[PDB]
Amino acid sequence: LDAELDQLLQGHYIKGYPKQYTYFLEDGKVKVSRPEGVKIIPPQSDRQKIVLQAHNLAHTGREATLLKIANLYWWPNMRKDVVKQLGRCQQCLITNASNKASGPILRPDRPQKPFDKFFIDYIGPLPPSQGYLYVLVVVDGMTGFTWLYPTKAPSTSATVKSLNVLTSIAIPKVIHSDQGAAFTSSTFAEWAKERGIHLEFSTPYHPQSSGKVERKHSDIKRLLTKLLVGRPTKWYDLLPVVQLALNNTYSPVLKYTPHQLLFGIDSNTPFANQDTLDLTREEELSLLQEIRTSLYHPSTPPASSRSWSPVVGQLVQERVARPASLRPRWHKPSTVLKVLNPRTVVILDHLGNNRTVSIDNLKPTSHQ
Amino acid sequence: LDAELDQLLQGHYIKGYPKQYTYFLEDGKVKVSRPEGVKIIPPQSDRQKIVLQAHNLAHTGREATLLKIANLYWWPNMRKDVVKQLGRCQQCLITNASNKASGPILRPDRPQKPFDKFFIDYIGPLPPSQGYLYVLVVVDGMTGFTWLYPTKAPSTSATVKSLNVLTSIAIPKVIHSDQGAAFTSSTFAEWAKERGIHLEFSTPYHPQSSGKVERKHSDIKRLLTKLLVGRPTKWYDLLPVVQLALNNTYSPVLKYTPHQLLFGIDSNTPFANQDTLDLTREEELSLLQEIRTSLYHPSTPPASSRSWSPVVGQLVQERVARPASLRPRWHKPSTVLKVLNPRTVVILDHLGNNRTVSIDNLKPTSHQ
Amino acid sequence: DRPQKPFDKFFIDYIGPLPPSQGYLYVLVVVDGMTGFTWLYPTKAPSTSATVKSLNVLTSIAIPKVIHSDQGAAFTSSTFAEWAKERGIHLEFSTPYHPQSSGKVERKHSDIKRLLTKLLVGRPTKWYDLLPVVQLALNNTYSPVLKYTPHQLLFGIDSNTPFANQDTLDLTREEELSLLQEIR
Amino acid sequence: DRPQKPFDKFFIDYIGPLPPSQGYLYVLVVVDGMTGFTWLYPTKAPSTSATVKSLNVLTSIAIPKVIHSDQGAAFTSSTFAEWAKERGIHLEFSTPYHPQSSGKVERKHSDIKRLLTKLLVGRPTKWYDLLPVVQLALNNTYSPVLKYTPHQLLFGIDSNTPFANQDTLDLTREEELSLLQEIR
DNA sequence: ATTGTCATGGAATTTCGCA
DNA sequence: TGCGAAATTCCATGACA
DNA sequence: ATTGTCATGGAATTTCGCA
DNA sequence: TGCGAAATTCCATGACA
Ligand SMILES: C[C@@H]1CCO[C@H]2Cn3cc(C(=O)NCc4ccc(F)cc4F)c(=O)c(O)c3C(=O)N12
Ligand SMILES: C[C@@H]1CCO[C@H]2Cn3cc(C(=O)NCc4ccc(F)cc4F)c(=O)c(O)c3C(=O)N12
Ligand SMILES: [Mg+2]
Ligand SMILES: [Mg+2]
Ligand SMILES: [Mg+2]
Ligand SMILES: [Mg+2]
Ligand SMILES: [N+]
Ligand SMILES: [N+]
Ligand SMILES: [Zn+2]
Ligand SMILES: [Zn+2]
Repeated sequence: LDAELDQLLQGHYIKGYPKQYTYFLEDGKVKVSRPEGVKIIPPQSDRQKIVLQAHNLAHTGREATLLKIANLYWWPNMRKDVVKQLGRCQQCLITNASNKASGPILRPDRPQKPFDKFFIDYIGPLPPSQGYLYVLVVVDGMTGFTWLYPTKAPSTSATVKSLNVLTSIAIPKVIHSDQGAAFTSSTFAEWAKERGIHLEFSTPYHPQSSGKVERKHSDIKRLLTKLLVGRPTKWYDLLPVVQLALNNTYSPVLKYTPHQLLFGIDSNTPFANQDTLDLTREEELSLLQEIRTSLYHPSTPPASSRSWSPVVGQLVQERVARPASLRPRWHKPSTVLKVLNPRTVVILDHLGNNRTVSIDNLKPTSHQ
Repeated sequence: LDAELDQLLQGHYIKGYPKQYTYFLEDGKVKVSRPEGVKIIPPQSDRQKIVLQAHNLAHTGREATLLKIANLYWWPNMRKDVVKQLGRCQQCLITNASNKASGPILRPDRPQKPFDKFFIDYIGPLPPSQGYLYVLVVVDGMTGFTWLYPTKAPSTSATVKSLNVLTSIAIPKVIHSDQGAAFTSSTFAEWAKERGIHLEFSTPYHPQSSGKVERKHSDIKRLLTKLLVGRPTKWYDLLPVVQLALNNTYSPVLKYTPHQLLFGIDSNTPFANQDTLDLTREEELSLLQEIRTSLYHPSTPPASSRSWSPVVGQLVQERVARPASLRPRWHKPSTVLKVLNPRTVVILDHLGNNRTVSIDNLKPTSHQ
Repeated sequence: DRPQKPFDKFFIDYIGPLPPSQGYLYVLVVVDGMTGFTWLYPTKAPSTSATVKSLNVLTSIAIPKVIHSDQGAAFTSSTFAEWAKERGIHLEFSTPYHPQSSGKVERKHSDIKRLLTKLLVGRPTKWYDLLPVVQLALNNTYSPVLKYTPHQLLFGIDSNTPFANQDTLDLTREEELSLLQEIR
Repeated sequence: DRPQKPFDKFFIDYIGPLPPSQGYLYVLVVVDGMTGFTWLYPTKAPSTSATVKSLNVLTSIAIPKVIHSDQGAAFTSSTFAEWAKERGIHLEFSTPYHPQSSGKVERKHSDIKRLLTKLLVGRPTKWYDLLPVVQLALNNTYSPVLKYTPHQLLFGIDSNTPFANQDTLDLTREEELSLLQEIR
């Protein structure tokens, strides 16, 4: 208010206002002659209102807001008051984009054994083929061995039908999926409990987490496409061929086919490898155990120059999953409860529910 | 055929087949004892068929195809015959993805004058507002000054109505747009010819090319969103406010508002800059000419480690614009006729039409 | 006293009634005081509401410090006063029966009345579509007092539509009889 | 002579007719020769077509070098011969009225007939849903001759479903009267 | 026959205030 | 002729479908 | 309460064949 | 103990909506 500004007028020194400048009254307002020009020094009691008026013209950030204010005013530490308002503008906080990248991805250890972990996911809708529209894709974590089931809907019931057929062969310890309706239903949970199978779920809206199976989709569709060139897209009859073809394909980095990693010997398919012809099965299985453990494992890439990593207590915001037109892309700020790993956190939302969430669907709330 | 393989059996030397290895007959086939095992050497007349059978199991690339062949066979320079087939597999060539990046982007010079170049584009459909669904956005190249017109359709007729209103103020030398139906119609071409306006078109499906205006969309929608938080999305009445707000917003890198760059003086808006109060208009206009020419210009970024740049005569493929499900993502190979600049080329397609095309919608055909 | 600048003063006025064109009857005329730059807006009436509706379009591009007008009802209404106050625009009225502008503005108004008249003959009903070309003509017309067109003064550049043909602007003896026909 | 391996030989055979279950009447039984690993497929008939349809499922996972069967019509048809030739599978038949397998396979078949029988009592019509659990049981059953289950030999690991309860497999005196009831 | 752009908000760097 | 802090500039990040 | 993946096809690097 | 060429390994790029 007028208190501070008074001592200033009579030539006394206040902290913040540099002494080498001439401060005066004119038109009923305190002014100052700064290199760029003559600016009005408003009373402290006025400042917040000014910053807010300037910010609100176009809801601009630091510099663009400062540049408006600086046209008419000067006071000490202007940006600090600007930044204060930015951190309190709910509209800016929930609409603006982040300019901080996620920390570098984790490369989780390959499951130790076939059947330790299945990754499952749907593809579709595809062009109708024999009345079928979707494909359930099941990928064994350790081997990459993949099973394909045509379905009519991406439903629990179709999922259960297909997995009852597959689990005829073996039951897996874990099944990992995204949060599709088919996999999160209580019917499906029951189905898994009945078989001593643990259901593991991806953080929501983060298909990276199902990356083992997502990546297999690309190979499946790619081979379907090539096989279907210049023909109508009758894919249903080709699933078995594609399954067999991909399971017997070499991964150049591993130097093995997923079939090989699962069985330790090729079946009667073209170009079967014959290197273990003279070994006993037992000798073969022993060489397979060794091959399985010495497979290449990728490492966490370098962080980008401007990444953030979450810290317990930090204010952060979840990405709105499917935002309507002209609606904010971010939820209100929430608090990091637990850091499960550097890329995964539990947050308390403001409702407040606990939510387990990928760092990729988060931004650190700006301006503290 | 059996010719070459005969001299080999009796211990004579043929180029390619290293001499330090034992070549023999067994089961009616020429064999050899290589470190990894005993492999069949098929006659040259058989090889192509083999490579093709192996490739066709899953339409695999170099290493994955080689690894199948190497299970049963050896001959000199196997990969060369594999690569030959890959370059002749039409299905692989049109389906596979590129693994070469585009060369680094151009930063074309800012137009020298206001009204030298308009960039135009539609946003929408938005939530209906007063029966309106789209916004025609017009951005002056040099100044960034933007005009917003609500429309009911992204049509020529609506475009003409809006531009007749705008060109009341000034006629531009050039109007740049993408290939939307509204801008490519003969009615719109006539409308521009009538006014001595040159129509410039982006290469197809490359919104980067309209980047001056595309980027303005984000600011427009962002401000609409903030203003509409917790209200129904009644945006029509806000266009004028948003237009005015954005045209008077500072760009921190330029230190000017687009209004300033167009007029050289703020109008009666909040926080008007007053620095030229004592100058004559003529003095003001002269300082404006100087400000206009000394604006920051970005430079072409560094190329990525594995980029390609087009060369006259090269086989290249256009990206399929809107590929159907399970259909190739690339057109058949075509030839580079002319290199307009390092990021833009004319190709002869195979029909053959001349097409002007962005390097981003191209891949260099693999395996020559 | 500080030099005159664009946006210091907008002079606004209505022209009409005119023969109906696409259902419009009047033209609101806005002339920037310093530059001579003209904006035209068709309206259905010289009402406060048609005025506010037109000026809202203009004031989404540039806001004048002062609007100057005669004492037309549209301009002296308290609604129009509220509208101006909201935008921080000072209103200014010439004394009744004594319209004061500036020489530049008066001469501009003159050019407008004469240019419109010349174009409405033969086609008294097709003026709506001509408003854009009228403004371009007006704003790229050379000013004898300054060495520059309103376009040049507003934007500080040459225009891509120079009207290098300084026009007759007078009605040829033919058109004088054509106009003296439409009044019958 | 080279050691025996999985996929060297599949022994296939039909079981049934059975009481109808979800419209199915037969089980095609496939046993890997080296591992003792069993696959079961419900069919509506012991036809070549039902056989081809089932084996197409299996052969999209693993293709045997040789299929061994008795001289069932389904297996000796020329359609089935074409099917095998297309896939490079050699067909092999036991002489009529003299079924030869191997001890491992014969004992496996025995376990299957006995295990099915034990489970179909009380629910002769609900076997369709039990086929998965039957196979798991069969494939995680300890082999006295080798020290390993078929699962262990096929995949080279322990299973997550060990059937540590070596079962009665005999029909309790109760169920013997229950089965002697369904025949009335 | 053509071609990315630029708000944002921490960090890096420079300039200010004072001695 | 050098310090601590403020101001200004840099620039990676993401988003215009 | 959880977590990217990997085919591809030139380039870089290593190994082979021979001396 | 070193050369030219082939083989193998590296790894950026893009795509699973
Ligand atoms: C029907 C016409 C025919 C031609 O193609 C379509 C599709 N399209 C797509 C985008 C779009 O994808 N914008 C996102 C974006 C991506 C990258 C970038 F650098 C800048 C960006 F704005 C447009 O903006 C756009 O105007 C159109 C359009 O008009 N059409
Ligand atoms: C209705 C459920 C509820 C949850 O969310 C949706 C949407 N969704 C989206 C993708 C997707 O965007 N894949 C592209 C992709 C992007 C990045 C990457 F690293 C890997 C990738 F495969 C899926 O794959 C997917 O399965 C789902 C899905 O199931 N749902
Ligand atoms: Mg999914
Ligand atoms: Mg998916
Ligand atoms: Mg467009
Ligand atoms: Mg666009
Ligand atoms: N892990
Ligand atoms: N340029
Ligand atoms: Zn805000
Ligand atoms: Zn191919």
